[PDB]
Amino acid sequence: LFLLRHSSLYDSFYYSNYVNAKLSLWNENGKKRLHKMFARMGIPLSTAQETWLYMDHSIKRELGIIFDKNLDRYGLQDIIRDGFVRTLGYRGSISASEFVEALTALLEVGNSAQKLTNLRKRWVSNFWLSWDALDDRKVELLNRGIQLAQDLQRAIFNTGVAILEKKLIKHLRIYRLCVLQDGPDLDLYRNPLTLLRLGNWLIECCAESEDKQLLPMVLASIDENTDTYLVAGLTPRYPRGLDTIHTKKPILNNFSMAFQQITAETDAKVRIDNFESSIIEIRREDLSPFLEKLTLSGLL
Amino acid sequence: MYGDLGNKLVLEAKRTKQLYARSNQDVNLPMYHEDIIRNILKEVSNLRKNTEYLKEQQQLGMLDDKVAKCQYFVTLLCMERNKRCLLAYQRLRTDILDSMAWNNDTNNLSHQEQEYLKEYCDLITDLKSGDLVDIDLSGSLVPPSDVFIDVRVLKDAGEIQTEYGVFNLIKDSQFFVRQSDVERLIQQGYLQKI
Amino acid sequence: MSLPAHLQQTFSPEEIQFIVENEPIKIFPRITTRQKTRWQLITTDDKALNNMVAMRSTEVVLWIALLLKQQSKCSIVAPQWLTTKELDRKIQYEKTHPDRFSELPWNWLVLARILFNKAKDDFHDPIHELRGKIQDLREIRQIKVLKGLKYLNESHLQLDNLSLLEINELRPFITEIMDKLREIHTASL
Amino acid sequence: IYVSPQQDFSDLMKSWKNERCSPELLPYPHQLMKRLLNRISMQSQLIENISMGNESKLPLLCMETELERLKFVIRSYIRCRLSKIDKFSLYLRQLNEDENSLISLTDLLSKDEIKYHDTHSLIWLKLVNDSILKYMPEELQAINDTEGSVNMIDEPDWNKFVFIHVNGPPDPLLQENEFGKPCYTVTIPDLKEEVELTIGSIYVMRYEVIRDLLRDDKVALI
Amino acid sequence: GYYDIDDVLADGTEFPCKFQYDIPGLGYLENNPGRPITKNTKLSLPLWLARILAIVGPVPFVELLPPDMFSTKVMNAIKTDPVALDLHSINSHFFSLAIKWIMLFSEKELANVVSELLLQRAQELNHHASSLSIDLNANIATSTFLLKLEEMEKEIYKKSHESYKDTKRWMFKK
Amino acid sequence: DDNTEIIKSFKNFILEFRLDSQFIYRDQLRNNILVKNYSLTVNMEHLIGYNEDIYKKLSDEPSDIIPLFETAITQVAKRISILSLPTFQLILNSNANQIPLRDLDSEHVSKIVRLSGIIISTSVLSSRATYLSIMCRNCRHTTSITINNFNSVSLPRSCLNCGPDPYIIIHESSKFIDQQFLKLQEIPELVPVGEMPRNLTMTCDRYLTNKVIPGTRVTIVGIYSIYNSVAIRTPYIKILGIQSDVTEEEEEEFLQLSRNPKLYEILTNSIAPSIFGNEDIKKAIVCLLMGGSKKILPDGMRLRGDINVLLLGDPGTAKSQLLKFVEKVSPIAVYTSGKGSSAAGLTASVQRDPMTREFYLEGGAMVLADGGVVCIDEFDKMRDEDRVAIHEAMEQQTISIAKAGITTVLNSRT
Ligand SMILES: Nc1ncnc2c1ncn2[C@@H]1O[C@H](COP(=O)(O)OP(=O)(O)OP(=O)(O)O)[C@@H](O)[C@H]1O
Ligand SMILES: [Mg+2]
Ligand SMILES: [Zn+2]
Repeated sequence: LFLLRHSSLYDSFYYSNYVNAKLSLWNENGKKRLHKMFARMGIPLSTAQETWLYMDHSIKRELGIIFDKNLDRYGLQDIIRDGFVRTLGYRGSISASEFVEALTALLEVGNSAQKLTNLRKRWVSNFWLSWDALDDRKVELLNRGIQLAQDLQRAIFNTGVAILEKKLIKHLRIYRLCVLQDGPDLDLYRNPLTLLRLGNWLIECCAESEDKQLLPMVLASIDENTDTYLVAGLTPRYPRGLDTIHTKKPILNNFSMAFQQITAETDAKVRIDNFESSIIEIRREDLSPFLEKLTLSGLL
Repeated sequence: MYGDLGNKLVLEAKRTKQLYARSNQDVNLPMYHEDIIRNILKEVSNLRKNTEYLKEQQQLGMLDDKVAKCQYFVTLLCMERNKRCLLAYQRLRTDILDSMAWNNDTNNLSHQEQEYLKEYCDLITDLKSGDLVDIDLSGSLVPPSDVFIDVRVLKDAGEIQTEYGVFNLIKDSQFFVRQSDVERLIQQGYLQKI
Repeated sequence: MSLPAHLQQTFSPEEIQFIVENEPIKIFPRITTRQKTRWQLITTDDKALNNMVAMRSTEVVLWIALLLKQQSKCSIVAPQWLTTKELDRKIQYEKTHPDRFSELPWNWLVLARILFNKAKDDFHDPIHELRGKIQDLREIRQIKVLKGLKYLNESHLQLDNLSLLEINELRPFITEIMDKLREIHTASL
Repeated sequence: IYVSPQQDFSDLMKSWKNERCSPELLPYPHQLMKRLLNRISMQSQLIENISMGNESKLPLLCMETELERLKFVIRSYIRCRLSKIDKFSLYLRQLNEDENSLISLTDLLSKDEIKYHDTHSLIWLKLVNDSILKYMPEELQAINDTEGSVNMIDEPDWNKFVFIHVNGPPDPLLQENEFGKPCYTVTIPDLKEEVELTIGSIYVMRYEVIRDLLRDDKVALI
Repeated sequence: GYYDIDDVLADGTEFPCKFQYDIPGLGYLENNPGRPITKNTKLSLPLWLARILAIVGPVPFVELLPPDMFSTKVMNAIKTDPVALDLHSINSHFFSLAIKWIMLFSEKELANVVSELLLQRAQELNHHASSLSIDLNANIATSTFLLKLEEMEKEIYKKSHESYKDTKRWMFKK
Repeated sequence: DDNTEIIKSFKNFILEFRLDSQFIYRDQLRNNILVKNYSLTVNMEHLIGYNEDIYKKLSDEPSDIIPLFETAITQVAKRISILSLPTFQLILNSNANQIPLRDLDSEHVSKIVRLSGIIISTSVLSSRATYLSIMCRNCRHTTSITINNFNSVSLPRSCLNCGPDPYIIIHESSKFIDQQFLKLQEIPELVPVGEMPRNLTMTCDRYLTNKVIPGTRVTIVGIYSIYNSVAIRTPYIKILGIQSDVTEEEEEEFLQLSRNPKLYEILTNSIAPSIFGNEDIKKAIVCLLMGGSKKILPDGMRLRGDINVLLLGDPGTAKSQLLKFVEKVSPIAVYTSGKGSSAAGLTASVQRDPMTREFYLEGGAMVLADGGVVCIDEFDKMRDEDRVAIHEAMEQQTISIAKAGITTVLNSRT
């Protein structure tokens, strides 16, 4: 769940990759199913939306039993897991996943060639902003990171809802394409980490579950301020929490070699400089030709 | 009467002192108040003219001893008050200038004050070059502490070659160095103790 | 001027810490300096440092003890006064007499903070108990100081066994008020 | 009288504290500062020699930290002395010129301090003459007048209050009091009062009454 | 001292005076040039002139009438309740002027009142200076009393507050 | 038994809590005691962190638990301040989910809730009782009863012969505390379409009085209780904490802003950024916003310092938009339509208090605009009598309506 100990239970079940993938909350029927689940579990709706700290302590104590009793029915039996929790005296607890999410949020949204340099240097500064937060004397940075993580998750959820509702994910025998060209949150999708967050969100929902074949997904986002696409080549994933022989074998990501070959053949000023080869930057006028070349490559 | 301009100048000096006290190093002296000083000096010249007239009248004319004494004493007292006010203003400005010189635009300084600043910097260089050469007099009065600290650069710069070594001050790059080596760089504002 | 404004006619807490660290303390060395290079400090004795054996208690300056603890090469010996039992005894002594001050060491506030920060696992008593007892002692001392400030005059004042930090706290106010009263009295004569 | 380096450092600390808390400019301990500067120079040379050549890392670190601490103490003492000279500039000149008083700047300051005093006095006199004094009549151009409405020479405050700790001898002035304890006796002339200072205690006394004791080192300012 | 802004300003206040001589040419002192000053005439003069005129004369040139800030009303107000009295309105340099007055006239009755007032006000001054703030999440009386502080009291309060704040910051620094 | 245990728990919480190195609440209590401020502000987050059972008990039955918290605070204060004081007051800060004002219902009776709204009216300080001395009419038996504001007291009916209600209060040996009544209106945004704003009465005591004025957005933490006025009860709120949306750093920022060499031009630009042209009107409105320095003469003739402006042009000129922006920008402003209101709306009108039936004076727009700016629109449609009333009001800035049973006057510096 997403920031269970720093938000409301309803929000924890709402802004979650696995929960949404299992229940497909992006449509109204998913929200109705979630409401029915909460009603069956016995937790009221007003109580479920109260912050974790101020929520009634009885339900907080009995939560594990409630989850065990009433989650098999809705298929969310893989939600339960064992994780590390670190708490300092008289201060609220925090789990490893929440700490990592806060650190990533601080890295992402915390705070011609000139714009590129400014963006990269802002990311470098955010690196140090995150570095300090990793200490026990800088709890304020941790709280700010948690708030920023909440905001980023809300924005990514909204964008994913829009994409899924409008059915922008075209399907091809080899790969799947999702190109963004408008929206209110397109500014955020310039940091590779945020774009990868959106990619993971989309991969979990209907690309790894819902009886769908596993194909690499190419996700791109425009930025009119520089006229280029932050194309990212993501790898598929097997259903979460399903141990099997095929699950043991890692799913290799073949985007790097095909990307390099296509860049070598053509000339579109592709910026292959990120350490992760999955991400490049292609000019606006040369996106569709590059996609056609990738389709013809047959190397994915 | 005669001390109004002096009192106004003293009020301005008080305001300057309060401003200097409020901040630490951003303090910049206000524009050297020249008009009021010139008015006060015109007042002093007028008082000198009156004194000369009184002397002439006493030597040539009718002027009883008591009246002459009263007038002379009053004039002398006004001149003394003006002298005190101007001297206090100048002394305060000199104190601020000395503070600035020891710690380390000029349009706010009278040419005499600019010469004063130059000479005082020369003097500071003079004392430090004598027998007190082992101790850097123009140092930091914060007592020593943990020998090794982490300093983060706050301003992009080149491979500045200081006496202690070559530090590539790439913006947003942390160092782990002895506090002594990066004391002056911290003072100049390139680094941050965090 | 040559000296800042706040450093005139008084001290700063950093300088008080500097003064406090110039005192000796006992430590448990973890290495064997004694022979079967070597220290030649000039301000402090260097014989003790050159002759130290592991686990055998020795005396060195507090500043050097902290430097050794930074590398984890010694274990500081908490003074006898810091222990809990002594703190309860001193609290009872303070409570019994509402006029006189206890007889704690002059450096009982700086040393407490330095040891609580740098050496948090060398004590033989719980840390929170020590912090609470020190807070109670400080509060009672503050009450007594407040009560005693009503007897300022133009002749003199006596504050037996008052720590250096509290004297530094009160130096400006007491000195200035007494100076003004003395000036008024002198003018009266 | 040389005893040991640690004794010299203790004397340096005592002088620094006295100067910081004192209301007047105390005499300069020439020999102590000469010895300390020579020792600092020789120790720095020895440190350089040792560093020219991981068990020895910590000894050298302690060397450097100790040198930094000693340098800080000396620098603070010198700066305090310079500021005190700055404030009481005209008074020092009057004292030096005055033949009756046995005090002499050569017996109260070092060579660097006397150079600073002379140069600062000259510069300030030039500035005031250029700005203000040259326009005044012959009766009001003296920068040091002692017959006007307000004295132009600011003298040290002879009754400033200071915190004193009665250390005692390292003495006819010592008379054991009624409560089984040795104690000094002082007299306040303005109030016609007699005060008794018992060893191992902290007082808030006037400077003039205890100045002789401070000179003799019986008591030390906090 | 000579170079002290607060000392210079205090001497600039206006004290009542009564000329008991008949001097000509001193017209500008009263309100107009070129008019002889009659005798037994009251006028307001700055202290730096009134003091010298009173001291220097057999018969002083001026006779300082009882000021308005040392009247029986102010003495009774000071004796009644020192803390709530607003000294700032009475005079921004009350203590310096008071000390100068006692020195000039060596009156042993005002000294006791001034000393008691200063002590009582200093009690509350220290009470307010030692009360700092805490940012637990991460003054009205203080402001009300702070506005009633003389210049000397304001300086003492600022110094004491700075000392207390520095000590607290050092003590609770992480 | 249980009460003593709860008191000890609260005492231990206060005396033991510490985040990094500083005892927050101990030092806060000491500082508050030093300046004669008898109160303690506690963040509920810290209380939950220290021990969840204490917060559980506090939230369960606040009316019963809070007084014990005050007793513990008073005991700790006496321990900390007096070497071996009135009952202190507890102020609470919380970050729980806000409950809309319109959604309050019987489910939240006698529970701590957090809401928000806009204050529309405030009363004058009352005098509640905290320690009453009582003497019997017949046998003259002296007794004392202590009272706490929270309800889940009345004079004894049986003497401790003497008939019913035999006790009378000795007012020369009793103690009282301040009380105030406020009215809270739901935020305009949350009002559903076609419905009307609902109001809620609130009560505050001791150091929470005189903390707000009408027209200020506030956030309230308090107890939703009911007081008897078929078998219905009137809801109301007992305030425990006020946090209204209303130093040196801002002084430095403002001083730096004033140092800009084109301050006049930027200020004239900020005046109505959305309206083109009319630069002279923009500068005049800036001058009106800043105003003129006050003048007072010892004789009695004090000149006016405020500035008034007249905009007289044909329709479609954005005069109303300028007036709206002036109203919004100024810290204190009243936007009034001349025809919409009347003589009562502006200046002042003499009315009668219904509850007490006494003639009183109620101020108009100008009175409510004292110390600010009043933007009157459609000067033409306003009636001539109201125009002459405004003439007098601006002439003297003191609406002189002192007759008809009363002789009170009000200031209208606007
Ligand atoms: N320069 C301008 N920029 C923008 N709007 C303007 C401008 N000049 C006039 N307006 C118009 O002003 C309108 C709002 O002001 P309005 O016309 O009601 O003022 P008014 O002339 O006092 O009205 P009326 O005279 O009809 O009572 C807007 O609809 C608008 O577009
Ligand atoms: Mg209109
Ligand atoms: Zn009865």
